[PDB]
Amino acid sequence: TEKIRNRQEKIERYTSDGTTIEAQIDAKVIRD
Amino acid sequence: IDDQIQQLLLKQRHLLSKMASSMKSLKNCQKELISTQILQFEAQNMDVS
Amino acid sequence: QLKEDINSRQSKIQKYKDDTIYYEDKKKVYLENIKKIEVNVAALKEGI
Amino acid sequence: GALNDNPIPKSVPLHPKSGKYFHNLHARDLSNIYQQCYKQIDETINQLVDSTSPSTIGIEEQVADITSTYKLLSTYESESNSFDEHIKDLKKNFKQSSDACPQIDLSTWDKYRTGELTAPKLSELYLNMPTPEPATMVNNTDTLKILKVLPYIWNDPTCVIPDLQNPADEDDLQIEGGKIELTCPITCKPYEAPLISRKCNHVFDRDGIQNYLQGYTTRDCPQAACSQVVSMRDFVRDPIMELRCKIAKMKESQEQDKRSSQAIDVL
Ligand SMILES: [Zn+2]
Repeated sequence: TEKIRNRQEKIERYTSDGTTIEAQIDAKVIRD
Repeated sequence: IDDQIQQLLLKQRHLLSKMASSMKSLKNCQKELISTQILQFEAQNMDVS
Repeated sequence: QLKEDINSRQSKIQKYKDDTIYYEDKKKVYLENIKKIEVNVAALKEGI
Repeated sequence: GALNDNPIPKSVPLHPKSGKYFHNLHARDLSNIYQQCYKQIDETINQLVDSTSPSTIGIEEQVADITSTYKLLSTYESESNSFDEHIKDLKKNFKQSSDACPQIDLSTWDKYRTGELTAPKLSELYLNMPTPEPATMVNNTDTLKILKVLPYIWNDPTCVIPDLQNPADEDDLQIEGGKIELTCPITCKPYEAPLISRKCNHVFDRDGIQNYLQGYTTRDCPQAACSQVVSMRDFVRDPIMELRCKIAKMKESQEQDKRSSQAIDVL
């Protein structure tokens, strides 16, 4: 039970982190 | 200028053919690498089991 | 950075969801076992 | 049958440690490389229009060769896409079958090694995995539109090709016979950054089409006998018109340079 609790916590944390970094990268998208 | 340009376009088509061949190698060797990678995974699965 | 973020997110979420399913099934099995041993305890107390 | 005195089983179900390894098993995303290729080919198209002397013929073979090349490259991308899709489906099926197969312990070790227990083998299943096929060949770029129509456009730049707006259908685009105007129907000016309408295929200069639609959200198509109600968003860059006008202007520039030089020799 402690193991699954840790796994769910980390899943939510890293899902939020992945979404945030994805948005950051989309911002990061952007001679003669 | 015209003929030098036509030579440049011949270079375009030739180097494009080179790109197509190298892309064949690209995709095929990517498939090959993941093939041996999944083989490694199977061996490691058997190992940990 | 997008490549690294996607790889890290996928890997971690996979590890933790696999562990979630695995240890949840283990929890269910242990609950079944404790129910069986509770039945055994009840039978032994009845014998007492 | 020769049982496995080699305790390595012929096939085993997905061990969780390698279940994690299996999660990392995927075809690499090569779509970025293909986008780089497609951008390079578009620049090649633009520079091919820029350089090629409109008085000199012989670009049909260049365009046909790059057409075949880009179709081949799109085929490779599609092969990789279908390979990744097959990897995903194969992974799903292998996980389902392996989890349906008993996990590995000493008893199941002996059963799996002796063939008593059989589980999907990712090596075997990967061999049984469907071969990478062209899945959604990337032909919908403007790249294949020009690589297909440019021999004929070189033969006659002003020809109307009405099916240049749908690269999504991979059937060969039948070019209908026609001639696209070299002057904007609105401003009576040659196209500079021409915008084509996706509704009627009438192409107008960006300044001209903006002026015709100026002051109103949507207005009818400026071309004669066309009632298509269009707006700025309804018009998108027309590479074909830029190619035609560019070629025509370069031919006129060569003619004008020769004429202007002799025009000065007169004085
Ligand atoms: Zn239209």
